[PDB]
Amino acid sequence: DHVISYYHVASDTEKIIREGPTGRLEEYLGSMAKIQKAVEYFQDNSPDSPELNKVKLLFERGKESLESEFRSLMTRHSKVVSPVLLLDLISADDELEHLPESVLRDVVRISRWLVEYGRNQDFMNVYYQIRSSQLDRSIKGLKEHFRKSLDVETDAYIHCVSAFVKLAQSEYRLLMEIIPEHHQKKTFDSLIQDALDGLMLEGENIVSAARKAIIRHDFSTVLTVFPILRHLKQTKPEFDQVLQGTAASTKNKLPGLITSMETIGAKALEDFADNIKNDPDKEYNMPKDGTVHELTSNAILFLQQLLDFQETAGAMLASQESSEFSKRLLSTYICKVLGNLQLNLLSKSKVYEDPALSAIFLHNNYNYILKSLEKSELIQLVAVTQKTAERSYREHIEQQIQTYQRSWLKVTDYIAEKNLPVFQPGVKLRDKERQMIKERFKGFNDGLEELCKIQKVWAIPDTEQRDKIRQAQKDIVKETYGAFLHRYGSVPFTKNPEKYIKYRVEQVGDMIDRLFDTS
Repeated sequence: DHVISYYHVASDTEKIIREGPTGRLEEYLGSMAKIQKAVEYFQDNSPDSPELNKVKLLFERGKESLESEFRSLMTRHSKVVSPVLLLDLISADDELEHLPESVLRDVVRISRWLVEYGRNQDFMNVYYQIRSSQLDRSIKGLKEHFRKSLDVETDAYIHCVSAFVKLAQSEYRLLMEIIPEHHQKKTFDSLIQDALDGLMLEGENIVSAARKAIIRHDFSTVLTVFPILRHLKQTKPEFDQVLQGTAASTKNKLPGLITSMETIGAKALEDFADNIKNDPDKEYNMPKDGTVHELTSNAILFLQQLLDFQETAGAMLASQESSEFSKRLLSTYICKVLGNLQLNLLSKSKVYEDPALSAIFLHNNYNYILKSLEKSELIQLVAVTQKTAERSYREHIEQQIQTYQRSWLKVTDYIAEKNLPVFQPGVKLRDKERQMIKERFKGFNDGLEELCKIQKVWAIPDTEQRDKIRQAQKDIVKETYGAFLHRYGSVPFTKNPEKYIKYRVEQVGDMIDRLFDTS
């Protein structure tokens, strides 16, 4: 005769139902079941009656309390993951208690209950909103950690990207326990939106920073795009995995950033190729002493850095158009910068009025370059498309030296065979013979002094080359002058020897050795 017990359900359960389920979910659901038993009794035995409405409302109140309890439990227990813990999770690279085991049991229970007795799935939205907030916070917290402990920002961005992958993986597991099958993908997609957007936004700010650095012609704050781009491409496979099942507009976000990064990268290499090509070839930025030019050193360094990220650089250029393909493209690009550099130096060398200085300038810069493609693996990158490149630089260097040597012809022409009498008489120097000898000593002496005055400034940084050039010139000038001095210095041609014979063969060689050495 337990049919009378239904008419007491409402009074007996009002209290507990009103007090809420906190800390006693099972007990609460037992009362909810008692109430639902009354609802079924009255609906199937006394519809549209007062008792029926009263229990139906208590049930509705109970349902609302359970919804609130779901939120409150998630709010109170969803925590941000610590910076140190994130770094360890990454350092490890694994498959993490988000909620006390008791809280998890409850939220799962409430979720399953709301699923079959609830009118809507709004608690699911409440779920992805709380988890989303902590996910985003965990990632930004990791960033603030690095900035707390340049190469820093780049490092922090890299770990934040991998952190997002780990935590998104983490969330998916937890979501699977609480969210019903059919709503899992959607709810998860919504959950990761903010942390993901925050990751994409940060990536775009880095792209934007690069762009501005490029405009300021700063190409260092641009190489930091290479490590990042490389990481994004490396991580993409894990990204696609955790994002499978989400919207197309979600799976496309990472790729979007990658294209943005590759684009600002190509733009960086291209704008640099062109800067080198268009660098001012006017007097103002031309070393008065014809030594290595800043443009050469800058070009060389910048190319050294690319070695650190060949595949990244190669794939980058490639993507604006296979491993061998990007390799050749990279080589091509490198040769282009060099060709640009060499073509620019030529135009620059035309600034000097003295062709021998132009030659020295070209010698110093081609040498520097040819000795830089041997200090790094660059020559092996250039060789890919420029077989004989190394040989070519050597030949150009040699030719420039020969052009330099032309500056001495004005001096040596005075005492060369072609400027001397065919016969070497000795019967008695007649007035003409003597004037001829005078004329030649004076021409040689004036020329030697003139040249040494002008060329002492000139520089040849590579001491090894400076010595070979000096040597070569001494052998040449010493020999001719010696012969000349022996044959005509001995004979009596004037009552003023010191006036015409001013230098001993050795002394000439000393004047030569003092060349190309600022003091």
